[PDB]
Amino acid sequence: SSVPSQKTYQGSYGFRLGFLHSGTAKSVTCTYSPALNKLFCQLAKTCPVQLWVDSTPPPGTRVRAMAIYKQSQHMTEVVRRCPHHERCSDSDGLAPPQHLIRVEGNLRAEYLDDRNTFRHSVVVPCEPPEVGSDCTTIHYNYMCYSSCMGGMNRRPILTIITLEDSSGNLLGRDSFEVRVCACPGRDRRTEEENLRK
Ligand SMILES: *c1nc(N)c(C#N)nc1C#N
Ligand SMILES: *c1nc(N)c(C#N)nc1C#N
Ligand SMILES: [Zn+2]
Repeated sequence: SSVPSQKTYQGSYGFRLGFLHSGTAKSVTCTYSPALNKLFCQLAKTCPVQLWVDSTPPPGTRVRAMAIYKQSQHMTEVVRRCPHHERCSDSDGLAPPQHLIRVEGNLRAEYLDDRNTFRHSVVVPCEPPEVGSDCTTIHYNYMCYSSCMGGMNRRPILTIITLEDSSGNLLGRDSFEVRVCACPGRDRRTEEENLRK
């Protein structure tokens, strides 16, 4: 299965991701670590990702999200939900049950099973910032734990976000590592202290 590029590429529109500050409390459902470039989140909980461009992209620009495995041994294997989570009765009517990454609160979200690579992705219309903001925000959900055997199985994943034209040509790309886990605040503090070692 063809390996998608993970190379950062701001492109003509200066495309880049951002995250707002969230903290490492016990109650946190979703927290981003700059030092790790890693997002820590709970299963099926809102993950706000901020989109930035230097200049407005043409109408019909889209934003696609795709997971891949981080380690090179596994980057050819397709990231999918585990055999147990794909049988849950949890489809919002848009997301197919095998897809790890969902978009929350956007009826124009489209889900793709690539016919040649078999990789999953979810894609939405790029939209201008809502009233009184300077970022466009997309809300993602991750539908499998990182520990789920027969799925990610403790293998780290990257989420790749690509800005695309209406034909799906690349306009820009950014990415971040993801851990879906029960206590994200605790796990973020854990991994951050290790990197200081
Ligand atoms: C998914 N969906 C349901 N309803 C249950 C239960 N009980 N477990 C999973 C999983 N994994
Ligand atoms: C996507 N689409 C539009 N129209 C705008 C604006 N303004 N920003 C993005 C992004 N990111
Ligand atoms: Zn699972």
